[PDB]
Amino acid sequence: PLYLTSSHITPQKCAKFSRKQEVSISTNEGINSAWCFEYMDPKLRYEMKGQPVRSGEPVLIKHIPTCQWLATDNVQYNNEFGQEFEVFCNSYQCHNKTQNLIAEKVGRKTIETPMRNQTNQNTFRIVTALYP
Amino acid sequence: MREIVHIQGGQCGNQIGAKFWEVISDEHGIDPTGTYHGDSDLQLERINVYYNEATGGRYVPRAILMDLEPGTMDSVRAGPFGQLFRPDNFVFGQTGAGNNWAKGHYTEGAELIDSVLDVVRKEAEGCDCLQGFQITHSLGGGTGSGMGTLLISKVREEYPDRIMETFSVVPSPKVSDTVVEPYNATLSVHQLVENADECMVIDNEALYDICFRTLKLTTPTYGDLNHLVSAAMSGVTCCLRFPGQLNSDLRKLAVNLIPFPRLHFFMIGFAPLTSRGSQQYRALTVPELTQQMFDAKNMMCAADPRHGRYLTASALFRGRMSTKEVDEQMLNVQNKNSSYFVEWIPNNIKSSICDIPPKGLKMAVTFVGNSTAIQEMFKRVAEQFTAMFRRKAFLHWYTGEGMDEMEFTEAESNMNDLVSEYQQYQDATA
Amino acid sequence: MSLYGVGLNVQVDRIKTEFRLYVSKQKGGLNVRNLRRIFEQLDYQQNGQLNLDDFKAGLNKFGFFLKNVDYQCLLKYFDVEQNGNVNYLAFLSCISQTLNQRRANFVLKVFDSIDSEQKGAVHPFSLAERLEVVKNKDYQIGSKTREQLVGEYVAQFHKNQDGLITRDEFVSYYEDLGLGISSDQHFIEILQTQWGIKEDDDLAITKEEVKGIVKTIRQKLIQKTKGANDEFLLRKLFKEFDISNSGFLTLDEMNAMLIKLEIPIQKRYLNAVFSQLDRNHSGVIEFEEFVYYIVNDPYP
Amino acid sequence: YTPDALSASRTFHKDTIFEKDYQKHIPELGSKPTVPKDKARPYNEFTKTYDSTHMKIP
Amino acid sequence: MREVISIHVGQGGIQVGNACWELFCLEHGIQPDGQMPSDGDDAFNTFFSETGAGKHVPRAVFLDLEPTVIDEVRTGTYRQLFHPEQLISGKEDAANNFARGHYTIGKEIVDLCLDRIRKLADNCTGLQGFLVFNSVGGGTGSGLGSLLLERLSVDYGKKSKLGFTIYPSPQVSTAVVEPYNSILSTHSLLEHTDVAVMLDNEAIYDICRRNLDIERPTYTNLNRLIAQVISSLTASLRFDGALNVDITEFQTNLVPYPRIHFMLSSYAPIISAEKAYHEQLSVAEITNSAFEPANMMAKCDPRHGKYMACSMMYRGDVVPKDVNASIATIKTKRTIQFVDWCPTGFKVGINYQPPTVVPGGDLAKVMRAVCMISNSTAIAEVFSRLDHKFDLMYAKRAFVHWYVGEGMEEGEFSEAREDLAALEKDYEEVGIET
Amino acid sequence: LKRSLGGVNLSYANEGLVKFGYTVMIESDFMNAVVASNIWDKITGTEEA
Ligand SMILES: Nc1nc2c(ncn2[C@@H]2O[C@H](COP(=O)(O)OP(=O)(O)OP(=O)(O)O)[C@@H](O)[C@H]2O)c(=O)[nH]1
Ligand SMILES: Nc1nc2c(ncn2[C@@H]2O[C@H](COP(=O)(O)OP(=O)(O)O)[C@@H](O)[C@H]2O)c(=O)[nH]1
Ligand SMILES: [Mg+2]
Repeated sequence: PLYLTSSHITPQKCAKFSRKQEVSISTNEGINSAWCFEYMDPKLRYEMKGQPVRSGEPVLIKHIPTCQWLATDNVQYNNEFGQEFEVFCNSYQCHNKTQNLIAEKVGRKTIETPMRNQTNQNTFRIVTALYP
Repeated sequence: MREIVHIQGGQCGNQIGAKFWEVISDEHGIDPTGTYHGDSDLQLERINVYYNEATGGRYVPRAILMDLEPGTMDSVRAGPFGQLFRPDNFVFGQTGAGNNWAKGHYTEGAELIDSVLDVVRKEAEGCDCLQGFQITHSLGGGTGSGMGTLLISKVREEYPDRIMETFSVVPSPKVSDTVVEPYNATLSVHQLVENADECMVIDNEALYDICFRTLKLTTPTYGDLNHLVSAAMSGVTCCLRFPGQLNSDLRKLAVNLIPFPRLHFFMIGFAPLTSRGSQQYRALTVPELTQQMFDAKNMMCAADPRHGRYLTASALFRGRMSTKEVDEQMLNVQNKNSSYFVEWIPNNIKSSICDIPPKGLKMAVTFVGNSTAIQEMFKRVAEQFTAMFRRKAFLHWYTGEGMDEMEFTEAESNMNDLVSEYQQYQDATA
Repeated sequence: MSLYGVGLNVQVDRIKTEFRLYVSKQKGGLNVRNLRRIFEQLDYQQNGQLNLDDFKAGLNKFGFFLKNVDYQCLLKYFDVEQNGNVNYLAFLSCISQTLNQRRANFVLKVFDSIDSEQKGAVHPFSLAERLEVVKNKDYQIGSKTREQLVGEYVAQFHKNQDGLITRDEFVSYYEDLGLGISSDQHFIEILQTQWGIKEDDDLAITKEEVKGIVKTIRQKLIQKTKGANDEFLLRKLFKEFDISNSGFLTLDEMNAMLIKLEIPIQKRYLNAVFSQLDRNHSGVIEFEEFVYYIVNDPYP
Repeated sequence: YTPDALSASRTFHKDTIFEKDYQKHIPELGSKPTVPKDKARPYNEFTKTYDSTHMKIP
Repeated sequence: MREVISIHVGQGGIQVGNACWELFCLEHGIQPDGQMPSDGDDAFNTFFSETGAGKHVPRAVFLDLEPTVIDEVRTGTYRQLFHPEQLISGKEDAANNFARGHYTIGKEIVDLCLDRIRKLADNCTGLQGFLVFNSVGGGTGSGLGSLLLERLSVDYGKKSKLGFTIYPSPQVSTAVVEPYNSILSTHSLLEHTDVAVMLDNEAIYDICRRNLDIERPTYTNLNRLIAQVISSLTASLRFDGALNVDITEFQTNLVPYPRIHFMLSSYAPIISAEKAYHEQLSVAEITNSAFEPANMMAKCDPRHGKYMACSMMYRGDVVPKDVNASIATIKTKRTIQFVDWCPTGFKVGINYQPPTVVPGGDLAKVMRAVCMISNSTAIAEVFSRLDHKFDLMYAKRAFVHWYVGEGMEEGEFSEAREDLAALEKDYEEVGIET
Repeated sequence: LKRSLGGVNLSYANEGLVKFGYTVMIESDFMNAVVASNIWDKITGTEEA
């Protein structure tokens, strides 16, 4: 058995092209395999917890030990099987800053609810079979 | 249980601490939500050093984020591992420092520091048996170099017997981002020399050189430099948190490192550092580690130790390995490099062993050295200070808050006295 | 107290524990199975429901006395159909242990020793011979009306329609008896002295001993040749004897390697470490995985 | 002349389990310790010192 | 009828204690759990006390201000053996400072240590004496060793005390500030220790590299060698032999004057499993190897000085006639010469029990072994080297504030230096012919 | 090539609800492309990835 995992960013081990967090198929059975789904829209991420996941929907994939989301870019790579891109882990949140701490002090928002939008890059689609 | 508490301030301090916490959380196997997910029980037996327990079995770091402007903390809260810090540990103002030591140490710092003093006192009385304090900040910025050092003074007044270390990223003149850098640098070092038990000098050019020429990495970021700094900071306390053949706490390192009270300014280094494309071609052994150890090419400070003499040195080894080869390697490097070691302190090297290596590596080395070559940056900073000060350039900003030229004068006095005694204790002979 | 939410659970759990502790302290004639037989007299119509007064009277007859708050809490928890009547069957379903694996092994081997025919059932008369001969040396083989006379040693069990004693009720009755007896050691003592059978595993390999062994073998390879080496030294034995070149180690092969490298481990400890190393359960070790574990593992 | 077989070429170790006589009297680890036999300094009449009546003499 | 109380203070003391107690347990056949498997009468009373149900509690105590090693002892394979309340742990390490462990922190732990020692000793009514283990160049170990020696010398008085102390190596070392507390501890122990034994590490490193052919030995092998040494010394108290000697007959045949009580120890043979078969292991040749200077576990070269007393103990199947022949050969050879006022100074003991090889160890199975303890005037060289280091350090008052600031006055250094100079004078003075 | 391009059947989904044990496709929408793995290429690491 081979599992898809990731380990925290290190200058010793950074991506060949993206230079960001690695994703690797390894024999490790440790906690690094812990992957979790997340519903796409910012408003309902928290409340969608505990709800069944249905196929064909736009979903987010996040690692537990790092809380990093898996995503891909137009980053070039070469292998046997033609020309292929890169898959890695990174936070593609929108750049503008928001005063989460001061909203905390005032009491308008709580940490579990997100406030920063993430770009379309991070989206992933689960595809099932067409016919039974 | 002999735990230590973390206080960080300023933009640079926040950036360093953010990655230090991520690295330590990764090594201890703590998820960003705070739930333990380690593999062996050794990761949990001494978890109380950095983390406090909460309901649900989760853990919280005992770090205090202190500043005048909420921009940097505002950004860092939204990133990964931003949920570990409990919201009460953030303290900030509404004005900002403006890179002015006067405003960060007399006007805004004085009125704001009550809350941070209250919270640090609360946490310090909360901990069972406090071991020491660690600070991470910058000497070229305003808010850090002023209000952090005022905190240093107050907490030293309140707790005289505890150990205190600071990681000061003193900026260089080759490429500096601030024009009022020497002013607040001199003021900070003068205020810090009488209160800091240990001093940890960090230079950005040194990190750039190491990462470019050793890691061979063409496009690094501040994240990489933060990671090197975090690894170095964690290296000193490894045997404190984990078992080893030779346990050596912070006080032991201090007593074996400082011979005189005012000579407590050290330069550090980490080993091994290799590019990814060269890992397969390098055999990790004690001779290689000790060769990479003492290379002046490897240090994290702009000062060249080859221009001076090593007053004292220390070694933190991580990973299972016997002590014989360590012993003759230390003796061998002392014998062949006797010219670079001051004579009247024979066998001026401390060695300690911890059996838990960093995750992803089998062996590791943390080096901390007190050597007389560190005075070069002192002379260069003093020269820049006097070069601007003869014309009284930018002194109106400082005098706008009641400060006068006297404090500048005795700050220059203290620096001159320090650089003077670092010469006497490099020329003294039996 | 203040049984608002899971206060119910924490308040009934203590009653469970005190019942267990009281039975264990009694340690004698009082058996949990006696409650089951004593409730049917009050049941009358076997509806499975008893009112609070009858429940209290039954408990007091056994000798387990409780406070009024306690009685209300037990009524609230175990009155599932909310008619105001506690289900004694639901009560007795709880407060019953599933039994330790060691005790299960002992009782199963005790049953199998008697059940030589391996039909899964036992004649009640057969148990009587053993139950009596273990207690006397001069009982002599043949009694006049031995069946009925020595059937008093038995019938604490029950028998199926065929009349044979079933293994399930055998283990169930000894489980019920092993509620006041919460001792693995003393329970095994009673069972073995009663059945005249003395056998058990000496011990199971413990994790700290495993750590000690792995630390020893981990240190031993360091002493030889130089620091960078010992990887080639371990690879070189694998080359010496891996004829098929498949890349799979076996139990005997690892035993040989340890014997070459001055490490004579027990067979049992070697099996323990082999089982700890492999998760595939195929009885084969990948050489590279073994090397990575022994040489490159941050954790002890 | 071929040098017989390549298997005939010498090897550092061979499939003989006890390859060298060096390792056949070595102590095997997990063995239970063995109680010593009748070899210790004679001590039988000194028990009337740990006899508790030795003190409180009058 | 004999019991000896072992004390292990400091990280080095605890690490040596672990190894020696493991060897004792293996010698007497106890399992790690402390239970006797069902297997001529014991006589293990010296090291263990029988609770009444099978468990055997060791007669030892562990002291340290750093809880890591003691936690590892309570976590390892010997959790069920040691009595939980006789493993005393402090709060903060002395951090290589003698005054911290002797004046500030050790005061609140010495009372508990004394209470537990009294509670252990009340059981022993045929107590022989005390053995103590400590690294001299360590702060807490040195400070607590000095304090316990001072307290016990007045609490018990005439009870014999033997200290197997680890002096720092001359040319190599771990810390840098070890001379200060080294001379402080030596001055403290001069008038409080009946017997002292050298345990520097570089000499046993040399022994391991030359004999055992181990290129990178670790502290575990060193502790195993020390355990073998102490077992060989103590085996006379629990195994019958032709000649029996007790710890009481040490100050009579090893201490000509009360001021001189420092002795250095040798051991033989040091042979690996791969080495045992090609050696006949004659008693004469193992004795010749034992007297060879490089076979010393201390960097003291006895051919620098005189010999005062020479006590050797044999274990195995040796014969007194070969013993006497080997002694005659030793006296015949000219490279070894004794002091003028000692015509005979040989004290020989014989024990029947052969040494036992430890699983996971590296020593081989042998039928004959010798342990050695001798008095030499050449021992003054290490004290002179420590004096040189202390002069070089105290000339410019380095590190002095680190001792001043926690309550010990500045004058201790002068008196300690004067005392060590007096010891150097005594060592030479006891070496002139009449 | 032949071992890489073998045939396979995706398990069908009932009422469009993913349940443990099925074989499903993972697709990045922003690339509009499906993820695959290259076992033959070996990552630079002591562990095999
Ligand atoms: N022979 C031997 N010496 C040891 C051992 N462990 C430590 N040492 C010696 O002890 C010296 C350092 O002191 P430690 O034992 O580590 O610590 P300590 O004696 O308890 O004193 P502190 O450092 O204040 O805690 C080293 O230079 C070693 O020479 C050991 O296991 N065997
Ligand atoms: N290595 C490193 N240095 C940083 C980072 N961020 C800021 N700095 C240094 O901090 C200096 C500026 O300090 P400043 O922000 O004014 O300090 P402050 O006023 O206390 O917030 C610059 O010279 C940078 O070199 C970082 O992420 N990594
Ligand atoms: Mg210590």
